Amino acid sequence: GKPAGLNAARKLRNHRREERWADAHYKKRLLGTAYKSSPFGGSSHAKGIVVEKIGVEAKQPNSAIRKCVRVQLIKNGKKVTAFVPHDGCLNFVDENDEVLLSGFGRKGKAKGDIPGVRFKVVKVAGVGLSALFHEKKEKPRA
Amino acid sequence: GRMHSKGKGIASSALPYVRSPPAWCKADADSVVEQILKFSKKGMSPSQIGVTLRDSHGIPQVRFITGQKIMRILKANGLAPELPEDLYNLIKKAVSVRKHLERNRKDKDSKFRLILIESRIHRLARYYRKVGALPPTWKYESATASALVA
Amino acid sequence: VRQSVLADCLNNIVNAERRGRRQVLIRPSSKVIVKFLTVMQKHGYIDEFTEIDDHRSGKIVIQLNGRINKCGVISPRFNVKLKDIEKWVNQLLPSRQVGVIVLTTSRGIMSHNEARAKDAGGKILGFFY
RNA sequence: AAUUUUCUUU
RNA sequence: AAGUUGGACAAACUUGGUCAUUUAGAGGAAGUAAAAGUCGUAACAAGGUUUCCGUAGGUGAACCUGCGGAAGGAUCAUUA
RNA sequence: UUCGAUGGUAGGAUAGAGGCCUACCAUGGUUUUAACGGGUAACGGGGAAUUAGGGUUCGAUUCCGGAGAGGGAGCCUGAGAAACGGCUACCACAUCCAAGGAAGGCAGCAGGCGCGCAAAUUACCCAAUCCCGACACGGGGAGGUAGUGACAAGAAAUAACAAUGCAGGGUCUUGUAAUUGGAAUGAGUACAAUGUAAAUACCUUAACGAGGAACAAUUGGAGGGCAAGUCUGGUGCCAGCAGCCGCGGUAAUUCCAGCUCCAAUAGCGUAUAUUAAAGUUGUUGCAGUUAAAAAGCUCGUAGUUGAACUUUGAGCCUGGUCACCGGGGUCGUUAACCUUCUGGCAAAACCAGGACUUUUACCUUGAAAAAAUUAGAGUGUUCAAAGCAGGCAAGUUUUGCUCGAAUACAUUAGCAUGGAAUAAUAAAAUAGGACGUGUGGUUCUAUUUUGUUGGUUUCUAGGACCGCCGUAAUGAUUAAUAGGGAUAGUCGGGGGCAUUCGUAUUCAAUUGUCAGAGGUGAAAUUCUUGGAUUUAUUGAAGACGAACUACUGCGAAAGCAUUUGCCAAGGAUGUUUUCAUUAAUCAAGAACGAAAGUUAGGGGAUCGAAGACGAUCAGAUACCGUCGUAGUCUUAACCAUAAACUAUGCCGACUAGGGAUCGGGCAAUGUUUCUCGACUUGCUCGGCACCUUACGAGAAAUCAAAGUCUUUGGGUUCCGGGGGGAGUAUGGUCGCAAGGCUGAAACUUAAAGGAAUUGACGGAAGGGCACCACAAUGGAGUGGAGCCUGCGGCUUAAU
Repeated sequence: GKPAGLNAARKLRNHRREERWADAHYKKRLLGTAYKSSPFGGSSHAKGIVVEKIGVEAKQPNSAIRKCVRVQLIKNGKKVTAFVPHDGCLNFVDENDEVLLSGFGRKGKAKGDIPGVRFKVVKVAGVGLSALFHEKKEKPRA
Repeated sequence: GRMHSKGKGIASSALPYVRSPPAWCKADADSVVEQILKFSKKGMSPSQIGVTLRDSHGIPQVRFITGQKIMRILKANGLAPELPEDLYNLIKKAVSVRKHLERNRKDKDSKFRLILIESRIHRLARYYRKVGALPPTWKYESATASALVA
Repeated sequence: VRQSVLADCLNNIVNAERRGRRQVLIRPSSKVIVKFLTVMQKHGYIDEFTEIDDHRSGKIVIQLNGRINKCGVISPRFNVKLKDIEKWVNQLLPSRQVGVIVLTTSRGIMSHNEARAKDAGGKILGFFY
C-alpha cells in the first residue's frame, strides 16, 4: 500500500512529488508551455493581421461552413486560425484589418464541431464586434 | 516465515512451565558441569551436548540444574570456541557448496544456494560484530574460509 | 513479522464483538494492552479479563458484553497536543458525547477527556466506541 | 470442399 | 608641479573549448481529421484456419507461417 | 583542488575574526538524508485568495531586510559611498561643432516615442507627518490636496397619497388605468455660512426647480444542466445557434424579426490565470483480477518498520470552583527527595538552601519577543466600509473632571521550568565495577602564615595514580505457536555428474508373390513388373521417455517424468537440544531466467520458418498434400523477454461448516501378510486444492480473501491519473547484431473502457414444426412454340 511510518515524511513527499507530474493540470502549469510554445504567452487577447479566409467544414453529425479566417500575430509571428462568431461579417472583414484575437472558452481546446480552431475574433479595425452590426459604428476609411 | 524459503513451519520445542530442577534426579550440578567439560574436550558442539545429555543421561534441561546455559559454562571454564557454533556451521556449509561448485560448475541451483548462504553468513557476521562476539574487523573471505573452518 | 501487539489485540476484540462471541483470547499481551483495556473497563465497554501469566509474553482471556461498535489503533503514534484533541475527536469519534480516544500521556495511559482535565497531551494510542 | 460486399439519414 | 620606474585591482578587444536558449536550409521518413474513392475481409458467431502474447521469417496490405506460452475458449466433466 | 579546494604554522592586508592574500607543510571537505550541475516567465518575509479539517495557489506593489541607478571596473571626499541628481576609462546609444572641441544617464515627481489586451496632470502647497541646515524666520515633486476615469469597498434616484367601473375577494381591500388632479417631491439652479495654505468636495443656506420625451435602465437567457414560450412571421442540414448533450432536409418551444417572461442591478457578459468541488494527488483520504496500473523470480546495502519483560496498588494531613475533581508531602509493603557543595547539630549520621534528565525525541508552562494585517473588547463616522476616539452638561455656562487606545492568534527554530508513559544506545565479564573520617606509598598547587617581590624541603588543605581489606544477597531477563543453527526418521517427476533400459521414426542390406502405393471432402503432385507398398532378419543415426499420469509432488521462478550409483543442498515433521533479537520490506548493485534469436565446434532421425511444386478459389500470395534450408539436439561464449497468469507483491494477527489429497508425527489389549509393511479410524502441523454459505466485501462477474475500509491507520516495496499521439521521437545506457532498460512534447478528441441485462444475429449446439421446404420411379406443369393480358424499355402528341 503506502508507507505509514512516523519517520516516512521524506518518502511520502518524494513519492507525491514524482506522482504529481502525471496530473494533467499540474503538468500544464509546471511545464511552462503557455510561455514556451503556446500561441498566447498567458495573454487574454492579442492583436493580429488577417491573412485569408478558410471555409472549414463541420464534423459529424453536423454539416455547414464555419466561415473561419487565418490571422498572423504581430507580437509572436505565429500563424493561427480564427473563428468569426456571427453571420455576414466575413464580407465586412477584409485583409489587413488589425483584428483582435481571444480564446474560445475551452481553455485552448476546440469548441463544438469546428475542427482545429482555438481562437475567436472580438474586434475588427479597432471598433469591436456587435457595434458595426447594429449600425451603431462604422468601419474607418482605411 | 523462513528467511530464505517460503515454508511456514512451526516445529520447535515447548519448554515446561516448571522452571525448576527435575523432581526425581541426582544430577548434582557440579558433576554435570564437569561432564559437559569432558564432552567439550571430546569435541562436540553444544547442540550435541544437550541432545546427548537429554536423550541418554536423563537431564531434560541443563540450565535447570546448573543455573547457567552450557555456553556460559564453557566460556566460564575457558573452553570457549573462537567462532560461534551457528556461524561455524554456516561457513562449513558454504565451504562444502563451494567445493561442490568448483568440481561441478554447472550446478546453477547450488550457485543460488551459495548466494543465499553467503548472505546469511554476512548478516550473522554483522550481528556478531555489532554485539561484540567477534572483532570489528572480522570480515569473510572465500579464499581463507577453508582455513577459518580448519 | 509482528509490529504492534495492540493493533492485533484490538482487531481480535472487534472481530469477536462483530461475530457476537462473549469471549476472546488475546496473545501476546503487554503493559500497553493492559492499560488500554483497563481504560476501556473503567469506561464500561469491556468486562473482566484474566491475564494468563506464562513464562513468555503471556496470554489474556477477555469477557465481552457487546455495547462496543469498533475499537481500533492509530499507527503511527501521532503526537497530540491539547489543541489537537478536538480535531482528533471530530476526526475519529462518532460524536462529542460518545466515544473515547486513548492517549499515552506522560502521566499515563488515559482517555482524552481526563487527559484534558489533567491538561497534558501525548501520543495517540487508539479509540473505542 | 465452398460462401467477398452491403455509402452517408428521415 | 610637469615628467620617470615597478606592483595590485582591472573595463574592453581577437581567438579556442564548454553550457543554456533561439533561429534558416535542398531532401527524407511519421502521426493527426475527414457526408456519400480505389484494393480486399484481418477482428467481433467455432467471423467461417478459435483468439491473444513473446520471438523469427515472408508478402500490395489488412496479414500468413514456424517454436514456446495463456484462456481473456468453443471444454470447469469419463472415477471404468 | 590548475590560478585555494579542505587544515596547521608564520607573515601581509582589513576597523576587526577569517585561506581575504602570500611562503611552506599535510590531502583533505560535501554527497542517494540528493552533493554538484541546469531551469525558474524566482527579490525574500509580515501577508493575501478559497475555507469542516488537512491542504492548494499567489505575494513587483502602502511595513521590514537585500540589490540596482545603461553593463562592468577603479577612486577622492566624508564617521559612514565602491555614491552616480560624486568623478574617471572602455563597451551601446544622443546631442551643439565654427569640424579645434564640448558634453550625459528620469528602474525620482510630471510629460513624449516604441513594445503593447493592458495602466493618469509637462497642477497647487509646505497648512497637517516628518527630514535637513548656522536655525522661531529657510527648503523639501518626501508628503498633503486636487484634475481624469466604470469598477476596489460602503449608503442609495428612476417614485408615490385618492376619486373611478370592471375581475373580484368577502361591508375592509389588490390589479389593467390612451382619465384627472391637488399634494411630498430630489437631481440640478442659484446664492449665504462652514470647510481648506488656497480651494474642490462633504455637511450645511433661505429660495427657484415634474403633470408625462416628466428629468424612457440596462445586461444576459427563456430544451436539460439552470429560471423563464411548441407563440406569430423569413430561410430550409443553407444561413447558422451552440460552455457539453445537442436544434436546423417547408409546422424550427435551440437559426433571425416582433410580443412577453426569468435572473442581477447602475450594473451585466465575454477571454485568460487560480481556488473549491477533485475522495481525478488522496498523511487525513484514492486505485492496481477483469476499467490505467504487482517488477518473471530471488539475494542484497542505504531508507522505513521493528515481540514481551525493569516500582504497581492501598491508607493519611492540609488547603483549593463545583457526592465528585486537579495539586504538595509523608509513613509500612521494599529504603524512601538518590548524590554533591555550603551552614548547623555530632556518632559516621541528620536537617535547610543551590546544582541535579547519562542522554534525547515527546507533552505542559514561561521568557523575550515590530507594527499593520486575522479574530476580537470598548466606543452614535446620521448605519456601514470606517477611525481610535470619546463622554459629562440644560436648571448654573462654570476658564474642570473622566476615561481607553486591550487580549489572543505567533511557539517553524533557539532558551528555560515540570513529567518520565510511549521509542532508542553502554550502565560490571578476563569485574577494566557504589566500593572508603579504612591498612601504606607517590605527583602537583599554594587557595594561608614564617617581615615585601623572588628561589628550595613541605606541616597544613586540596586535585590524581599504585597492590591488598568482603562493607554485602557480590554481577549474565523467560527463551516469542519470531528468527538462525544443530539433531533423528523421512519426503521430493528439486540440481549436477556418470551409467542403464524402452518402443517408435527415418535410412541401409537381404528374402517372398504381384499392381498399384501415399494422400485427400474430392483429389492432385510423387514413385512403382527395373519389384512400389507389405511381410521377414540384421544394423546405424538422432530425438523422446507413451500407457502408469491424477482438480497429485518438487523448485524463488523460468521449469523438473526411463534404471542405478555419487556429490552438494532443501521443505515439512519430532524434539524438556543450541544462540538470543540476530528480524520484515526494499533504492543503488547482483544470480537464475521458457521459447525464439547470435558467434565458433560436434550432430543433424523426426518435424519444420524461407522456398519449390500440386489441388480449392474470380484472384490464394494462406489454410490442404509431398519435399524442403535455417532451426528443433549439444558444448564454450551472448541476451534477458512471454497471456513469464493465480491478469491477484512480501511479512504478521483474527474470522464458518464439511469432505477428499500429499509429507510428517501421535494413539488403537484395530484387521491382514511368510515386527515390519499394507489397509481402517481419530487428532495435530505444513502444503495443493474442492463443495455450501455469506457475519463481510465488490459496479458486478465473483472473493475464506479481492473479508476484518465513510465504523476510512499492523509494517514495507513496485505501479496509474480520460482515449489517441506513443512505448513513438530525442537523450543516456547494455548488447556483434536482433534488440533490452529509461522514456517525452506539440496536436487531436468526448469519449475510450469494465461488469451485467433484454432483443437481434451465428456457416454454434440440443428439442421439434411446415408441399408459400425437401424427399416420391412423385402427379400436373411453367419457362421451349403461337397467341390473351400485365409490368419494364422504345417511340409519339398522349402512349
